[PDB]
Amino acid sequence: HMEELQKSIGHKPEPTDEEWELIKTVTEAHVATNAQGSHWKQKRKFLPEDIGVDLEAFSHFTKIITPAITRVVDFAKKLPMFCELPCEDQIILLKGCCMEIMSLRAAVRYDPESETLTLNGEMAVTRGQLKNGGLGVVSDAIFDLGMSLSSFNLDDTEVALLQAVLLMSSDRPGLACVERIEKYQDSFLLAFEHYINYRKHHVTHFWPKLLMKVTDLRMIGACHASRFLHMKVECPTELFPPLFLEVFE
Ligand SMILES: N[C@@H](Cc1cc(I)c(Oc2ccc(O)c(I)c2)c(I)c1)C(=O)O
Repeated sequence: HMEELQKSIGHKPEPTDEEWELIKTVTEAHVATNAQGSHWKQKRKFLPEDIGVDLEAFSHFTKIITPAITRVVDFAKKLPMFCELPCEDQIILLKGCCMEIMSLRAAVRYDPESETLTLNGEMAVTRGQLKNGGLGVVSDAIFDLGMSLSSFNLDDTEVALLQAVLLMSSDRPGLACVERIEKYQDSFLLAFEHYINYRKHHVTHFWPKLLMKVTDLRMIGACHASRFLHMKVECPTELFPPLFLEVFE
Protein backbone atom coordinates (compact mmCIF):
# COMPACT_ATOMS: atom_id res chain seq x y z
CA HIS A 1 0.00 0.00 0.00
CA MET A 2 1.26 3.63 0.67
CA GLU A 3 -0.31 5.63 -2.21
CA GLU A 4 0.97 9.16 -1.38
CA LEU A 5 4.73 8.20 -1.07
CA GLN A 6 5.02 6.14 -4.35
CA LYS A 7 3.45 9.14 -6.05
CA SER A 8 5.84 11.47 -4.14
CA ILE A 9 8.87 9.62 -5.43
CA GLY A 10 7.45 9.86 -9.02
CA HIS A 11 6.38 6.19 -9.40
CA LYS A 12 3.02 5.49 -11.13
CA PRO A 13 1.38 2.57 -9.28
CA GLU A 14 -0.21 -0.13 -11.41
CA PRO A 15 -3.06 -2.28 -10.17
CA THR A 16 -2.93 -4.37 -6.99
CA ASP A 17 -4.18 -7.95 -7.33
CA GLU A 18 -7.46 -7.05 -5.64
CA GLU A 19 -7.77 -4.12 -8.18
CA TRP A 20 -7.20 -6.44 -11.15
CA GLU A 21 -10.21 -8.47 -9.99
CA LEU A 22 -12.34 -5.29 -9.57
CA ILE A 23 -11.25 -4.36 -13.11
CA LYS A 24 -12.08 -7.80 -14.56
CA THR A 25 -15.59 -7.63 -13.05
CA VAL A 26 -16.43 -4.07 -14.36
CA THR A 27 -14.89 -4.77 -17.68
CA GLU A 28 -16.97 -7.99 -18.24
CA ALA A 29 -20.10 -6.17 -16.96
CA HIS A 30 -19.67 -3.52 -19.55
CA VAL A 31 -18.63 -5.82 -22.41
CA ALA A 32 -21.68 -8.06 -21.75
CA THR A 33 -24.12 -5.15 -21.81
CA ASN A 34 -22.58 -3.15 -24.63
CA ALA A 35 -24.87 -3.72 -27.70
CA GLN A 36 -23.12 -5.48 -30.62
CA GLY A 37 -19.68 -5.45 -28.91
CA SER A 38 -16.75 -4.79 -31.33
CA HIS A 39 -18.83 -5.80 -34.36
CA TRP A 40 -20.72 -2.32 -34.32
CA LYS A 41 -19.14 -0.41 -37.36
CA GLN A 42 -20.77 -2.92 -39.81
CA LYS A 43 -23.87 -3.99 -37.92
CA ARG A 44 -25.15 -0.30 -38.19
CA LYS A 45 -28.03 1.28 -40.31
CA PHE A 46 -27.54 4.98 -41.28
CA LEU A 47 -30.74 6.88 -40.55
CA PRO A 48 -32.05 8.44 -43.77
CA GLU A 49 -30.92 12.06 -44.50
CA ASP A 50 -34.65 12.96 -44.69
CA ILE A 51 -35.45 12.03 -41.08
CA GLY A 52 -34.17 15.42 -40.41
CA VAL A 53 -39.31 18.75 -32.32
CA ASP A 54 -39.17 16.57 -35.52
CA LEU A 55 -41.65 13.88 -34.59
CA GLU A 56 -40.54 10.88 -36.72
CA ALA A 57 -36.88 11.21 -35.51
CA PHE A 58 -38.25 11.36 -31.98
CA SER A 59 -40.20 8.22 -32.71
CA HIS A 60 -37.30 6.17 -34.04
CA PHE A 61 -35.20 7.11 -30.88
CA THR A 62 -37.98 6.32 -28.53
CA LYS A 63 -38.47 2.91 -30.19
CA ILE A 64 -34.87 1.96 -29.26
CA ILE A 65 -34.51 3.66 -25.91
CA THR A 66 -36.17 1.05 -23.81
CA PRO A 67 -33.41 -1.62 -24.54
CA ALA A 68 -30.65 0.88 -24.04
CA ILE A 69 -32.00 1.79 -20.59
CA THR A 70 -32.25 -1.86 -19.74
CA ARG A 71 -28.64 -2.67 -20.72
CA VAL A 72 -27.56 0.05 -18.11
CA VAL A 73 -29.56 -1.63 -15.33
CA ASP A 74 -27.87 -4.86 -16.46
CA PHE A 75 -24.49 -3.20 -16.18
CA ALA A 76 -25.16 -2.24 -12.65
CA LYS A 77 -26.62 -5.61 -11.54
CA LYS A 78 -23.30 -7.24 -12.51
CA LEU A 79 -21.41 -5.00 -10.08
CA PRO A 80 -21.47 -6.70 -6.64
CA MET A 81 -21.06 -3.38 -4.93
CA PHE A 82 -24.28 -2.22 -6.50
CA CYS A 83 -26.05 -5.38 -5.17
CA GLU A 84 -24.78 -4.58 -1.66
CA LEU A 85 -26.98 -1.44 -1.60
CA PRO A 86 -30.58 -0.91 -0.56
CA CYS A 87 -33.27 -0.96 -3.22
CA GLU A 88 -34.19 2.78 -2.96
CA ASP A 89 -30.49 3.70 -3.30
CA GLN A 90 -30.07 1.53 -6.37
CA ILE A 91 -33.07 3.06 -8.07
CA ILE A 92 -31.74 6.47 -7.11
CA LEU A 93 -28.23 5.77 -8.60
CA LEU A 94 -29.78 4.34 -11.77
CA LYS A 95 -32.06 7.28 -12.48
CA GLY A 96 -29.08 9.58 -11.84
CA CYS A 97 -26.56 7.81 -14.08
CA CYS A 98 -28.72 6.53 -16.80
CA MET A 99 -28.34 9.39 -19.30
CA GLU A 100 -24.70 9.80 -18.36
CA ILE A 101 -23.92 6.25 -19.23
CA MET A 102 -25.97 6.14 -22.45
CA SER A 103 -24.36 9.33 -23.64
CA LEU A 104 -20.97 7.91 -22.99
CA ARG A 105 -21.79 4.68 -24.93
CA ALA A 106 -22.93 6.90 -27.84
CA ALA A 107 -20.03 9.23 -27.70
CA VAL A 108 -17.46 6.52 -27.79
CA ARG A 109 -19.08 5.27 -31.11
CA TYR A 110 -18.43 8.53 -32.77
CA ASP A 111 -17.11 7.99 -36.37
CA PRO A 112 -15.41 10.89 -38.17
CA GLU A 113 -15.65 9.44 -41.74
CA SER A 114 -19.48 9.67 -41.61
CA GLU A 115 -19.67 12.32 -38.73
CA THR A 116 -22.16 9.91 -36.93
CA LEU A 117 -22.66 8.37 -33.45
CA THR A 118 -24.33 5.00 -33.18
CA LEU A 119 -27.25 4.43 -30.84
CA ASN A 120 -27.69 0.99 -29.39
CA GLY A 121 -25.04 -0.44 -31.79
CA GLU A 122 -27.66 -0.33 -34.56
CA MET A 123 -28.63 3.31 -35.64
CA ALA A 124 -26.10 5.88 -36.84
CA VAL A 125 -27.20 9.49 -36.56
CA THR A 126 -25.92 12.95 -37.36
CA ARG A 127 -25.76 15.87 -35.06
CA GLY A 128 -28.74 17.49 -36.85
CA GLN A 129 -30.84 14.34 -36.56
CA LEU A 130 -30.24 13.72 -32.86
CA LYS A 131 -30.72 17.47 -32.14
CA ASN A 132 -34.00 17.78 -34.18
CA GLY A 133 -35.32 14.54 -32.74
CA GLY A 134 -35.53 16.02 -29.15
CA LEU A 135 -32.03 16.36 -27.64
CA GLY A 136 -31.39 19.92 -28.70
CA VAL A 137 -28.02 21.14 -27.60
CA VAL A 138 -27.53 17.89 -25.65
CA SER A 139 -26.74 16.46 -29.07
CA ASP A 140 -24.05 19.03 -29.57
CA ALA A 141 -22.62 18.16 -26.15
CA ILE A 142 -22.57 14.48 -26.99
CA PHE A 143 -20.90 14.82 -30.42
CA ASP A 144 -18.40 17.34 -29.16
CA LEU A 145 -17.60 14.81 -26.46
CA GLY A 146 -17.24 11.90 -28.82
CA MET A 147 -14.98 13.93 -31.10
CA SER A 148 -12.85 14.75 -28.19
CA LEU A 149 -12.68 11.22 -26.74
CA SER A 150 -11.39 9.84 -29.90
CA SER A 151 -7.82 10.93 -29.05
CA PHE A 152 -8.24 9.42 -25.61
CA ASN A 153 -8.15 6.05 -27.29
CA LEU A 154 -10.27 4.45 -24.57
CA ASP A 155 -10.64 0.68 -24.34
CA ASP A 156 -13.43 -1.33 -22.92
CA THR A 157 -12.04 -1.19 -19.40
CA GLU A 158 -11.62 2.59 -19.32
CA VAL A 159 -15.24 3.11 -20.58
CA ALA A 160 -16.39 0.52 -18.06
CA LEU A 161 -14.66 2.19 -15.26
CA LEU A 162 -15.98 5.60 -16.25
CA GLN A 163 -19.48 4.02 -16.11
CA ALA A 164 -18.82 2.68 -12.65
CA VAL A 165 -17.67 6.14 -11.45
CA LEU A 166 -20.80 7.72 -12.75
CA LEU A 167 -23.00 4.96 -11.30
CA MET A 168 -21.55 5.35 -7.79
CA SER A 169 -22.28 9.01 -7.39
CA SER A 170 -22.90 9.72 -3.68
CA ASP A 171 -24.26 13.24 -4.25
CA ARG A 172 -27.58 12.27 -5.68
CA PRO A 173 -30.56 13.58 -3.80
CA GLY A 174 -32.24 11.22 -1.37
CA LEU A 175 -29.53 8.66 -0.96
CA ALA A 176 -29.45 6.78 2.28
CA CYS A 177 -26.00 5.08 2.10
CA VAL A 178 -23.81 8.10 1.15
CA GLU A 179 -20.51 7.14 2.76
CA ARG A 180 -20.72 3.61 1.43
CA ILE A 181 -21.35 4.79 -2.07
CA GLU A 182 -18.24 7.11 -1.76
CA LYS A 183 -16.11 4.29 -0.56
CA TYR A 184 -17.11 2.23 -3.61
CA GLN A 185 -16.45 5.21 -5.85
CA ASP A 186 -13.01 5.83 -4.43
CA SER A 187 -12.33 2.22 -4.94
CA PHE A 188 -13.26 2.58 -8.66
CA LEU A 189 -11.29 5.84 -9.15
CA LEU A 190 -8.25 4.27 -7.59
CA ALA A 191 -8.43 1.19 -9.73
CA PHE A 192 -9.09 3.40 -12.79
CA GLU A 193 -6.05 5.63 -12.17
CA HIS A 194 -3.82 2.62 -11.53
CA TYR A 195 -5.20 1.13 -14.70
CA ILE A 196 -4.28 4.22 -16.65
CA ASN A 197 -0.71 4.14 -15.31
CA TYR A 198 -0.49 0.67 -16.64
CA ARG A 199 -1.87 1.79 -19.99
CA LYS A 200 0.72 4.41 -20.49
CA HIS A 201 -1.42 6.64 -22.76
CA HIS A 202 0.67 9.11 -24.80
CA VAL A 203 -1.07 12.12 -23.56
CA THR A 204 0.13 14.63 -21.17
CA HIS A 205 -1.92 14.79 -17.98
CA PHE A 206 -4.38 12.05 -19.12
CA TRP A 207 -6.00 11.37 -15.72
CA PRO A 208 -7.20 14.91 -14.90
CA LYS A 209 -8.32 15.23 -18.41
CA LEU A 210 -10.36 12.10 -18.18
CA LEU A 211 -11.93 13.38 -14.85
CA MET A 212 -13.03 16.50 -16.62
CA LYS A 213 -15.09 14.19 -18.94
CA VAL A 214 -16.90 12.83 -15.89
CA THR A 215 -18.16 16.40 -15.21
CA ASP A 216 -19.19 16.86 -18.88
CA LEU A 217 -21.21 13.64 -18.79
CA ARG A 218 -22.81 14.91 -15.62
CA MET A 219 -23.71 18.16 -17.43
CA ILE A 220 -25.06 16.17 -20.30
CA GLY A 221 -27.29 14.36 -17.87
CA ALA A 222 -28.54 17.48 -15.97
CA CYS A 223 -29.15 19.16 -19.28
CA HIS A 224 -31.09 16.19 -20.55
CA ALA A 225 -33.45 16.38 -17.48
CA SER A 226 -34.25 19.83 -18.80
CA ARG A 227 -34.76 18.65 -22.37
CA PHE A 228 -37.14 16.07 -21.11
CA LEU A 229 -39.40 18.77 -19.71
CA HIS A 230 -39.28 20.72 -22.96
CA MET A 231 -40.39 17.38 -24.52
CA LYS A 232 -43.33 16.81 -22.05
CA VAL A 233 -44.66 20.15 -23.39
CA GLU A 234 -43.83 19.63 -27.15
CA CYS A 235 -44.45 15.77 -27.98
CA PRO A 236 -47.44 13.94 -26.37
CA THR A 237 -47.14 11.57 -23.44
CA GLU A 238 -48.22 8.50 -25.52
CA LEU A 239 -45.06 8.86 -27.58
CA PHE A 240 -42.97 7.94 -24.50
CA PRO A 241 -42.14 4.36 -23.58
CA PRO A 242 -42.97 3.57 -19.91
CA LEU A 243 -39.35 2.81 -18.86
CA PHE A 244 -38.30 6.22 -20.30
CA LEU A 245 -40.92 7.79 -18.11
CA GLU A 246 -40.02 6.01 -14.95
CA VAL A 247 -36.29 6.77 -15.21
CA PHE A 248 -36.80 10.42 -16.14
CA GLU A 249 -39.96 11.35 -14.06
N1 LIG B 1 -26.19 4.39 -27.72
C1 LIG B 1 -26.32 4.05 -26.33
C2 LIG B 1 -27.71 4.27 -25.81
C3 LIG B 1 -28.43 5.52 -26.31
C4 LIG B 1 -29.73 5.36 -26.81
C5 LIG B 1 -30.43 6.43 -27.26
I1 LIG B 1 -32.33 6.26 -28.24
C6 LIG B 1 -29.81 7.73 -27.14
O1 LIG B 1 -30.45 8.75 -27.62
C7 LIG B 1 -31.41 9.40 -26.84
C8 LIG B 1 -31.37 9.44 -25.45
C9 LIG B 1 -32.31 10.16 -24.70
C10 LIG B 1 -33.29 10.86 -25.29
O2 LIG B 1 -34.21 11.55 -24.66
C11 LIG B 1 -33.34 10.78 -26.72
I2 LIG B 1 -34.97 11.84 -27.61
C12 LIG B 1 -32.43 10.03 -27.46
C13 LIG B 1 -28.50 7.92 -26.56
I3 LIG B 1 -27.57 9.83 -26.56
C14 LIG B 1 -27.85 6.76 -26.17
C15 LIG B 1 -25.92 2.65 -25.96
O3 LIG B 1 -25.10 2.02 -26.77
O4 LIG B 1 -26.27 2.10 -24.89
